[PDB]
Amino acid sequence: AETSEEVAVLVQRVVKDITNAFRRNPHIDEIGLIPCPEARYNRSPIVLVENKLGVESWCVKFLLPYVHNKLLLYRTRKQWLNRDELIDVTCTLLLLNPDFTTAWNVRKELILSGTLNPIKDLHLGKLALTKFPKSPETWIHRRWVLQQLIQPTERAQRLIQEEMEVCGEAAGRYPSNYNAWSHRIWVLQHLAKLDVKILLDELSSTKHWASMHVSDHSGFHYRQFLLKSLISQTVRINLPHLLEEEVEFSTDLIDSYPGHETLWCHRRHIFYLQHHLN
Amino acid sequence: PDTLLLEKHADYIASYGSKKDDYEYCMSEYLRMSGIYWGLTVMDLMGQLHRMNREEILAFIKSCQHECGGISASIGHDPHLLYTLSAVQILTLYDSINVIDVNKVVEYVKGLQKEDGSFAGDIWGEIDTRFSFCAVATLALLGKLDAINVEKAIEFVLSCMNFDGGFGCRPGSESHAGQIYCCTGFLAITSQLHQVNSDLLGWWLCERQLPDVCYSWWVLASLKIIGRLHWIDREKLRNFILACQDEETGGFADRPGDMVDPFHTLFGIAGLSLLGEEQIKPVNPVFCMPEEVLQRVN
Ligand SMILES: [Mg+2]
Repeated sequence: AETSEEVAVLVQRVVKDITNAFRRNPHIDEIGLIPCPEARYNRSPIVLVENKLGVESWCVKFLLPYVHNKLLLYRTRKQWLNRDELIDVTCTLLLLNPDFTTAWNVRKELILSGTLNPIKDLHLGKLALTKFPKSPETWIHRRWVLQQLIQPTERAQRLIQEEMEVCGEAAGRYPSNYNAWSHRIWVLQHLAKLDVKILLDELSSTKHWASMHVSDHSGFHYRQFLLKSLISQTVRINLPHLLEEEVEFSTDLIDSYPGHETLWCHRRHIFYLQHHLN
Repeated sequence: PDTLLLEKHADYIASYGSKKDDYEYCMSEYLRMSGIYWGLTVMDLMGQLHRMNREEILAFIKSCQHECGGISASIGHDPHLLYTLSAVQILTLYDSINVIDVNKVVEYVKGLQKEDGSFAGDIWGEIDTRFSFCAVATLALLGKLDAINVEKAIEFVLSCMNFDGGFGCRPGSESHAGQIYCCTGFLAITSQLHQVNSDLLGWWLCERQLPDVCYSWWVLASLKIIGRLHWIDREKLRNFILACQDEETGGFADRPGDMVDPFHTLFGIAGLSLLGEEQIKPVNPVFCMPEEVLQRVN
């Protein structure tokens, strides 16, 4: 009756509280969820500090299944949604549940229909990684978006650098983030096509990280991948010297931080790369 | 204690769907097809499959198959290869795969293979070896494995074999237990287990340690598929698994003293069945199903 109409107004109201939150502040570092069992009368569940916005826990308990069900009504063709409605419901669903695959697929259909800007999904997905750095679907969707932007140009090289920064942060929020590194590798293979210029800059930029983040077998695999690619791209750069420098860099870390087995196995693989050129 | 009583475990699974958390299972609705298969496969392992509502599940699965043949994780969701596998696995337990359109599922899976032999998750073309396994497993249970180019499929998976002896999602990616479980299972169905170094990979799995029962099951199941399972201590692990139990509610968590879920509860029950448990049905490491189900008459 009226209750089903009241919640329709309430949900429509709170999604604009987030929309106007991004408008008052484009720069939003992260997304959080503040604990609040019951609602306050004259208070909106959307709380915004200088660069972070949070949502009271009561809001998600009541309104999340409403937005969730409304998207399913669109997919079953029982209740159509507008352009702005679709980009609002998916945005809210993925800001709370990034692994909602169907919600991502909706934005895909909008992106290449000229409905949604692909750059927004890069910004949207970037926010989701600040809360869920492991979320597979967020990475999976991002790869799809990146394939739509390129299909190296200046914009292409700018794009890759952006992906490198979000692969560095996602690797910092959790050690050995497989999905965050496997995505970084995917970028080099498809968006860079193993361009030797980028590969060299990646080796130089991951030196400091490798020093700090020992016992990170995922991060060191990226190191091994850079070297293996540079070898494959040459069938200018002193290729044996890179293996000379790597085995020495590995030793200096062992001397400094002994007992780390992943670090030891890394150097063991560099040895294999040296015997391969023989 | 050291008690291996499963009566209170079966009660936990059956009474887990009675808890009024209208919001909680609303966020996990993108997994509920697999989530159902999970809870179902251990009730079958404990001989308590009859405590789960079969009729309401059969209707749910039929309502999840789309016109393209694919199957969603839930009604209204987009069809994916992952939850196409789960649905098929369920229907296999109930001796009723003819509930859904068998041909369209085959057609759907077949049309997800690329020219390099790889498989995509959905029509949006995400490449992973998990989908290679999901494809071959689904077709195996359907008896239509030759409906795809097996040669190129095997070729792509072998190309994901890293120097560690392990496997990754895509060629060049890091070796991971989850990917190994898929690829080993892939080679197991395609009768290409000789292609992998049983000794080298076995040494990798036993050495590697960290949802952690994902990781735990993926190691245990793979070693069983490999044939080099004995390289790990059975008894020491069994008691450790019994510690992950919940004496009050039931089920298994990832670590002793954590929240228990139907998912980790499986490989708690399923893991023990690999270790050599008598009170639990012999579980298959590849399909994660009771071995009894994998044998039909007609
Ligand atoms: Mg049977």
